[PDB]
Amino acid sequence: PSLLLSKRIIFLSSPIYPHISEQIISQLLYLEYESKRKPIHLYINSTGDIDNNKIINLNGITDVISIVDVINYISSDVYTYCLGKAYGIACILASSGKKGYRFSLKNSSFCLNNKEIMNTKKKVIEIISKNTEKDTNVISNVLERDKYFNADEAVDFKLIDHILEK
Amino acid sequence: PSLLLSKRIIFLSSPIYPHISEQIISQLLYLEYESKRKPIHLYINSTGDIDNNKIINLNGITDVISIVDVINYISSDVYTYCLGKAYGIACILASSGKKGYRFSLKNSSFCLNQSYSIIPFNNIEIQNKEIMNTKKKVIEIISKNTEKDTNVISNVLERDKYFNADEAVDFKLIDHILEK
Amino acid sequence: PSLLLSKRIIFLSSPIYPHISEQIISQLLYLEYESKRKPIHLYINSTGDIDNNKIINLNGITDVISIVDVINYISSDVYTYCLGKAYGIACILASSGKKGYRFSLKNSSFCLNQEIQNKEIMNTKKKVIEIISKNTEKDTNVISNVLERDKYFNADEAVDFKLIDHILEK
Amino acid sequence: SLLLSKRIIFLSSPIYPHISEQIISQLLYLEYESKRKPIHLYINSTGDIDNNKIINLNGITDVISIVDVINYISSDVYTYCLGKAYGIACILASSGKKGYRFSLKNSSFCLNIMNTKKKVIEIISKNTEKDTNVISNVLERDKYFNADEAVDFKLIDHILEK
Amino acid sequence: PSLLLSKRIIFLSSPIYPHISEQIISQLLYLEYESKRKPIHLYINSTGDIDNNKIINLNGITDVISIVDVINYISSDVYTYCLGKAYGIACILASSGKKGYRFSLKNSSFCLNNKEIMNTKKKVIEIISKNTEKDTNVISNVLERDKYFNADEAVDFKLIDHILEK
Amino acid sequence: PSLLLSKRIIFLSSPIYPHISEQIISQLLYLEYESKRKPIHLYINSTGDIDNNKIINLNGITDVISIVDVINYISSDVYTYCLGKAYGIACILASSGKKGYRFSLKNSSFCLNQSYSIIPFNIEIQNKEIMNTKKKVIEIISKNTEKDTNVISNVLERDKYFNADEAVDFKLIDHILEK
Amino acid sequence: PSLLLSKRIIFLSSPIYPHISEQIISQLLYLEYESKRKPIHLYINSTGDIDNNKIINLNGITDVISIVDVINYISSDVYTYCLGKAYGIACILASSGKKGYRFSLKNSSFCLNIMNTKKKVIEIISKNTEKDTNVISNVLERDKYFNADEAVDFKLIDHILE
Repeated sequence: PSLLLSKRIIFLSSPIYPHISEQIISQLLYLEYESKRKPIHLYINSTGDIDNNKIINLNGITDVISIVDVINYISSDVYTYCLGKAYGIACILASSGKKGYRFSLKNSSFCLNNKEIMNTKKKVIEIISKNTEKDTNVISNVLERDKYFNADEAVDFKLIDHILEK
Repeated sequence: PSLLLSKRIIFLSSPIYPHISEQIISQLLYLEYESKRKPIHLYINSTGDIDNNKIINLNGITDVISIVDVINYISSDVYTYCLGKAYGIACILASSGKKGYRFSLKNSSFCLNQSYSIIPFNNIEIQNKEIMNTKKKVIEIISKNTEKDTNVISNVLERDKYFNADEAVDFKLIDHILEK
Repeated sequence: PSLLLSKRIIFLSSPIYPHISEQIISQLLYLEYESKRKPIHLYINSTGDIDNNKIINLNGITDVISIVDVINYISSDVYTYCLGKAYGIACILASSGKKGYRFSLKNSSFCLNQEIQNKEIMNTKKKVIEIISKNTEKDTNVISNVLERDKYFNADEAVDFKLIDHILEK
Repeated sequence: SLLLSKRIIFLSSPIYPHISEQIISQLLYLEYESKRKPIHLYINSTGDIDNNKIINLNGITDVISIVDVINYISSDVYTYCLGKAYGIACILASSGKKGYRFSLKNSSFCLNIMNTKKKVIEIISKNTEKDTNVISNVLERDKYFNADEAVDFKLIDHILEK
Repeated sequence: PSLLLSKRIIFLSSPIYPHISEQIISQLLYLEYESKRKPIHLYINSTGDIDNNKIINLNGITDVISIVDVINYISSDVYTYCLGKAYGIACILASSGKKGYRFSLKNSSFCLNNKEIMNTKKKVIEIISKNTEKDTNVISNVLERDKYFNADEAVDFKLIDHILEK
Repeated sequence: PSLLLSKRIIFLSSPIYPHISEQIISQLLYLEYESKRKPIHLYINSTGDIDNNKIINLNGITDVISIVDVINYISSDVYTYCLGKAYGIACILASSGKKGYRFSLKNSSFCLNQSYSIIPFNIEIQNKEIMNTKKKVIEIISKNTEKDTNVISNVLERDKYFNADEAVDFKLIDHILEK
Repeated sequence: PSLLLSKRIIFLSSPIYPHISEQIISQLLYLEYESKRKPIHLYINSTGDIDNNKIINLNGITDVISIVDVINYISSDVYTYCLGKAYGIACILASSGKKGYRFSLKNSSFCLNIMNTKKKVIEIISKNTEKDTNVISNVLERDKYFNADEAVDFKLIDHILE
């Protein structure tokens, strides 16, 4: 029953390792069953599925997809706050928060990075599209190149809604 | 006394290792004795008895069978929710929830069947007799669950078959897909 | 003070290792002292004193005997429920529950197994026959015969032999 | 712990060095909690040997300390033998309040420097209401009792059923 | 739920290792959600990202920056107290406390030490500037040389506000 | 905050290892600050600084001395009860309880040891520390047993063992406990 | 939230290792925030930064200095009690308690043993013992041991407890 949980806070402070998806989902389910429409605050500082240029989760995509799915299943709105970084699947995750409720701090940085590969790669494009309110085509183009955003850049691209200053 | 339990939630987030069956059953028995007809919510994201192409439970079938049997024994209805995946014995498990109460999310994936029944050169051999008995009980469970004849099921199991949510709903492994 | 205990449930999910008898007895004593006449629910899925063909308890018989003795000493009735298996001493244990209160699920399986260091070793093999007899309401002779061969039961078989009373369904 | 709350002490193991400390601490605690309320000491133990190996070199002196405290406190101690009381465990079982020493049907019992060997004879004697001589004789040979045998020898008072 | 936390105290007694930023942030978030405008007391004795002349955090700068950002995000005022030392990123941290509420003891000591490395080095200059009320130029000049302060020196430079006594 | 502590009981069941002095003192301080004049019950069954004939504390003397000092500092009276044994420093400790309140059971045994200091491998002029130490221990036993420093230093030349009654006559103990 | 802490007691029973300073300070801060002007009791038995002739803290001086600084910062008075020994930085620490409230037991022993730092330590001892910086720097040239009474005359301590 940890502390932050009591405040309806979930803080992802690490790369998303295999066991992380399990934890985040358990916490969402728990919070949802505790109070039905109370908001949940998901704080994110993460490099996604890579750490020091090494892939630390081979399931990263499918894992993040599970999270967003649950995020969409529950009645409680999830707000997101990017503290340091949201890269790769962390960025996908950050942008899946309730529209209008996706936040970042001033200095935050963002990045976007056999019918299994196919079905999966399609679902992620589809998620980013709905999130950023763009066509599937323009997104699949953006993904061809590694693209980094700063807070303001991210707000224009519609990954984020507001910047929290002072 | 964990959290999720207080809410009558059981969340299977891993492959089903030997110790997992014991946990799930303990939790079902506990919940049943706590409140007699209150529903129980079983959330499932699992690859069954395999992890990274390695069998992590040699008892997987008989284990899952034990769970379903208790699920059928208790008075509390068990609802099931597939969150990422239910493969192999996890699929059998997901589909054993109360009919009309078996759920999945949009992107969930399902898969049938099995395994290696692997018999090491330690050995009994009454053994392997229980495997005929066992392979029959699982067909029988899937049949009752999906409302199909034992024959058509034994055919479906000859080939590894993957479902998406909608596919799984037509095959009658699942009842509803959850949205907001 | 675990959970299931709070509900008067004892769940034996393993082979019966040396430390298991101690646990089950402590729990029985505890529950008895907590509420005198309230029933106790003993759930059993176990292969007894063997695991993967290896004997994991050299004391298994005497140990189970101690359990049943306490089971008979306390005022609280003990109900038994077999969930996967009761083999060997686990079967002896399952059948020692209150008559009419010994339960099994549909797919459960049961099995019964075969100086002064003699005059009392003999003493043990006799007590076990005597227990099965009282449990299954059969004569000491018929039982000692049944024990000459490894005999497996399914639920219904076990009910006829009077190891069990009822089979549970919804 | 649990069992303590009920004034139960359960010795389920051989008596290792650290066991004497525990039993005494629990007796003291229970005595200070409620002065004349009974204490229930359940015993299933092989004493100072485990799988034919001596696991306590202090076993005798240790058990003696226990009985001494048992005699010091005002709370009566009842004893219940559940599987076995062998060696020092038997000495221990028999030191419970007379009329309050119990055993189950299938329980088994066994009896196994100069100043010390004398105190142990003296304890068994007082317990079983026998002369120091007849006891020192009984100790020359390893002697095993069943419940009924133990009741006649006056190590135990009653056998529990119901 | 530790002790000092109950008193709204956060005590950084070590170099700032990778896991330290996570802890400090978690604690700020927690305290903020517990009582909105109640002050938070951040005690600092630290050598920053170096320990025995070895860098113990390769992320030290970006990490401290995350901290100050949250410090600026939350409504609760953070007071700072330097107890032995604030060096490097610890000094940057100490000085980011609410103006007028930045404290030190008598014998305390202070020290200041592509699109990425450049962007970062700029944000750190920008933070010190705002903190010490000086122009970006004069700060970048001070940073060319390792400069040590004692309490009084630090108060004049406007890293600190008051020196504590009895 | 363990159990026995709640009852103002301190039970030394072992040889006195280095960490034991710290525990006993902590407990005395705690009990003293909890209730100012309420008695404290110190139960002792111990072989002192030796176990199996091996010295398990090189600081044993100075350690026990620290305890007795605190025992004399606090306002709460300390009663002592010897259960099995008090040997060496444990005997010194048992006898330091409040006069009239030092107890033993019938079968308890006591011993005083030709006290000693132990030397390392590897400083210097700790002579002031050792001669000084052997003297403080004689001084404590004397005050406790109401005897002159001379007669005590003699008794210490030979290992002497007492039974309960012997210990009561020597004035190490006050009373023997019975039913 | 340990026990002694509940009674506003801090007990330093060891050499002062690197992690010790952190603990003592945390405890002071905690006690200060708990009750503002209630006294704090710091019991000291310690050899300072050396153990068995080996330096166990390379930061010992600066560490103790931090402690005394906090001791002077907080409103709660700190009393000190030397049980066995205060050597080196432990002695500096013992003497920093509130004047009139620095205590020792009968048998306690005391001992006193980069440019900026060595100066601050002289300055602290001076204020504590009410002596001039010069006479102190002289005393430090030689290792000097005190007994309780000696320490009271030198004004490291106020009273001896009996």
